Amino acid sequence: PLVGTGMERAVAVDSGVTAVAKRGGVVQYVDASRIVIKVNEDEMYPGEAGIDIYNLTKYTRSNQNTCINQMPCVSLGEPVERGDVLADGPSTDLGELALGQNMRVAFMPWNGYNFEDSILVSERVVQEDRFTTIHIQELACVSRDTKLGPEEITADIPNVGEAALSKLDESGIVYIGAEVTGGDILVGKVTPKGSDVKDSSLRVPNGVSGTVIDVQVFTRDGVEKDKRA
Amino acid sequence: TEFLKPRLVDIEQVSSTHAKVTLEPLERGFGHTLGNALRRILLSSMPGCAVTEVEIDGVLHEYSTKEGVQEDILEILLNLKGLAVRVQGKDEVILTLNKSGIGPVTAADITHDGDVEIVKPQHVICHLTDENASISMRIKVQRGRGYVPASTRIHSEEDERPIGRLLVDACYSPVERIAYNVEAARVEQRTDLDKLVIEMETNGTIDPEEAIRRAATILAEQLEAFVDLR
Amino acid sequence: TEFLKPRLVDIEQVSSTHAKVTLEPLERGFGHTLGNALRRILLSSMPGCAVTEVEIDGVLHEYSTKEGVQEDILEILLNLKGLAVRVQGKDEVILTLNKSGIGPVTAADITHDGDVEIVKPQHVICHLTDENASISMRIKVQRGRGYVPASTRIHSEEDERPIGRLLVDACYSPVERIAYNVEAARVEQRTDLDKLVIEMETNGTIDPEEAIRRAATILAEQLEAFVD
Amino acid sequence: ARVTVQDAVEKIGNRFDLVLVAARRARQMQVGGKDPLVPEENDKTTVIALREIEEGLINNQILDVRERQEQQEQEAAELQAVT
Amino acid sequence: MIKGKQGRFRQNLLGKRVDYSGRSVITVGPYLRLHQCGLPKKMALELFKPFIYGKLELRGLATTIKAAKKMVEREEAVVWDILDEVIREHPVLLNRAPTLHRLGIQAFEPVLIEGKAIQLHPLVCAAYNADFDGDQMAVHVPLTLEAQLEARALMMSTNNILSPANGEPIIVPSQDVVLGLYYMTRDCVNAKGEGMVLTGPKEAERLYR
Amino acid sequence: EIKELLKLGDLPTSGQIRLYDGRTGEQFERPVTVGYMYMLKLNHLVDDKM
RNA sequence: UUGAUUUGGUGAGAGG
Ligand SMILES: [Mg+2]
Repeated sequence: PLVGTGMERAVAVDSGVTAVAKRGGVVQYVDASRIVIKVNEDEMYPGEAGIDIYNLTKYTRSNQNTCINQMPCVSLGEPVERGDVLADGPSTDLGELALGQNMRVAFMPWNGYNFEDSILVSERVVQEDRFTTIHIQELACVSRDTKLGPEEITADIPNVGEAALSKLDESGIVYIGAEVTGGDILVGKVTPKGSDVKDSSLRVPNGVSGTVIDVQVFTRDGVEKDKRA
Repeated sequence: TEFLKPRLVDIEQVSSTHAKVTLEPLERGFGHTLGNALRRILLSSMPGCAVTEVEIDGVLHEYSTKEGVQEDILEILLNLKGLAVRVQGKDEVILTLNKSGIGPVTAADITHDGDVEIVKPQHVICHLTDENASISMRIKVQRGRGYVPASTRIHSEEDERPIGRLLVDACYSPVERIAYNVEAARVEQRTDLDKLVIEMETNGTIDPEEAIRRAATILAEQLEAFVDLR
Repeated sequence: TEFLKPRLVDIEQVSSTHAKVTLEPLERGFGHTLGNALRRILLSSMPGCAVTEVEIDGVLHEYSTKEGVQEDILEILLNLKGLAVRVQGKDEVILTLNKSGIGPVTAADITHDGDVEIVKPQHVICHLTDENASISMRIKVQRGRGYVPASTRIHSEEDERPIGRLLVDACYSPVERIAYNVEAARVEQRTDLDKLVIEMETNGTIDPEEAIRRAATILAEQLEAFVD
Repeated sequence: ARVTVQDAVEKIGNRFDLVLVAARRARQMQVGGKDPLVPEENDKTTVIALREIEEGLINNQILDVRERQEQQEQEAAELQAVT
Repeated sequence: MIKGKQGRFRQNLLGKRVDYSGRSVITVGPYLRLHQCGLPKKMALELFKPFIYGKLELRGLATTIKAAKKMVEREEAVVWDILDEVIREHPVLLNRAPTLHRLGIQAFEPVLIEGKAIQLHPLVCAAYNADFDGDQMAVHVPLTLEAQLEARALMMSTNNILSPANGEPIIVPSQDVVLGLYYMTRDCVNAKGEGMVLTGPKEAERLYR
Repeated sequence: EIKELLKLGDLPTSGQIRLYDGRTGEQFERPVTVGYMYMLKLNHLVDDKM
């Protein structure tokens, strides 16, 4: 924020969304996975030689389906002090607090398109992706044993033709990352005796798109399809 | 009918990107008409090449991260969306960027072909930190106009492409800023004439007299519907 | 990189001096380009001829009054400005009208030469109360383009004209009103296009499509230099 | 085309009977068998009904006269087909 | 199960949940005429599924009903002409969520919108008490033929130009337009063209332009 | 201090710049206010409400 | 004859 109050620093540090350095010093910066900070000797314990390895929480789900993501804001071989920030969280910029973005605004009526409280926006705002936010949705699929045997995780999806077996493996469950939309299939999860077979296979909700960023499976001790487990 | 015709008299290049151009002589009152018309056309409808599909090895989706780099993959796709390329012969080319070693990855490290010209040799893309890290991306540069985004280009694409090719939005227009001024012309016998000083700001890839010629042809072929038919 | 050429879909001819050129479809943000370019050319650049100066007996400036008439000389100046005349060969013709008798004076009452003619003879000039009143005016017609008003005309002139000469606004361009909208048309996939609706009302001496075609070829011949 | 129904309200002066008369007529055109008394500009049966009302050729009396005429035509058809 | 705010009277018999209905955020769209409102293409293809099915079965493009549901599930190139031919003279009931008086349900004609927001003509906003700070409105479709005629002849937005509480007009121009008029019809003691004389309002606008 | 900071940059002191119109190319009368406001995108998105 | 479960109810927070 170009016009802030200076309390952005204290809010962005004190809320634990940024990776504030515990012990000061330099840096090794492997960072693809973790910031590695070599500690100066005065803040460093006699035993436990010790260099601090900070875990960056990459793209994951918040409680409001927004994206909490940390990005390193220090380079390689650069001094940092105790209490300094290292990784900028969501809505932070070099340790400050950046909720929205600063844009060139004219105050005028423009042909009625900003009548009561409406707001008229150029195309330069939407070309630059300078509000293009990232939402993350968790979707569960379970194959509980309601009645008439247990349900099953197989691609051999019925009635529906080669419009089931597609964003999945050669024989079950959404593969990894494509541009899935609405009406797709993510986890083939249907039982026989439920012709009389049916389609409970958890699909993608109507109207949403996206990229499968992660697939977790601590399933009923047996999930392995072929021999992947 | 005592009208005249204008010509491009002096074309000064203030830099490689920001460059003005005069127009002389214009008739009385025509200055703001031609200036506003050439502004609207030169901001909407110019052809320029841009990055469309980026193909990194060993990277599935764009929200992952990679071994040995600074910018994350969304940062790399944004810094590639800002790229400024100038092809000559073809309308769809594939470049290659391969680099290992500690240090930043400029745009000058792309192994160019003969008919592609990368006009920004200080455009940064990555910051390789590990000396055992490598990066091998294969960019695809189409050519069009306007703004065509990833959502609409999610089903529009006919040529069945394989999965693993990250789709970058297409900012095709190489004109970013244009202003015109109607001065007083220095005509030795007329005082009621004016000049048009168009001050372009390009992406470096477009030639300003060529841009003005193309915008003039667009305006003339649009007005031929008024001229010929009624 | 190919552009959408339109078809001129409609000339709803309301009257002989009225038109509405419905026109579709254009690229997004091109209706305003074509409409504004044609509007500025049709307002302030289209060539034509009308009355500029008039010398009337019995008056010495623009705020005097001759007898025998209901209206005053501001009204005769305004009704003179409303007259639409066309000159074919020359470009500076002086005309003179003389009228006596009980009745209004119309445009057909004027004395005309072989090169000039009146496009609306029943257009009124004035009315006459006295049968002994003999009105006389020396109507000069120049030829320019667009619009020049009497205020900047008297600011621009410096030569001392004889007393009795009257300045009027020179409605050289033959159009009276042009105002367009831009609506939204649809080609079967892209809804982002836009359709032009040009309205035009002129005086006599021309047909609105002829004025549109004249402005379009003026701009095309203006831009004819640096094209491919 | 249609923006306001004001003349149709003038010629059937109740503003609540306009809906009923035009609904009876638009059901005579929709299912309906019948063809309109007015040129159609690709308007629907609603606007063609109200557009017939505005020019003063459909009201409740004309529809009851036409249905009595169709009842008499069916009566004469039954009598002249059987006997 | 009988008494209270959530019994059968106040929750299921006086007020019911309703098919052929939709809901979205409103926005302005000032190009509209005041008998028509903007309505998105996605909501229009969902609310008018049976009319599109009937139109598709009339032409002969498909056969069984299933085929038509696959066609609009895929959204081919021919159903948008079908949709513009089911919209044309078919009013819809727009409704802002706290309806207090009868001017809070008004019937419009749809104009299709590339977008996901109901474009609502601005003057009509002063009837709905609708600003544009995040408001939402519901659309309802008059199915039968008597209901289309009631939407056109009683509930159309051109028919509600006076508030029923009094004699005052409810399509009064609200805020931007009175500023445009108050700046337009005013005067200053010196400007360009002070005290010149003009032969009509047409050349008044020509001198302004 | 806002005026003095607007004098350090080369901007007009009133905070208001004359602006032309992109449609007509001609000046808006009575100069308008342009500046930078920090605008936020709230999580009431329209394709969660439609 | 070609397929399926929240409403139910509580609590908390939010929009107009
Ligand atoms: Mg509000």
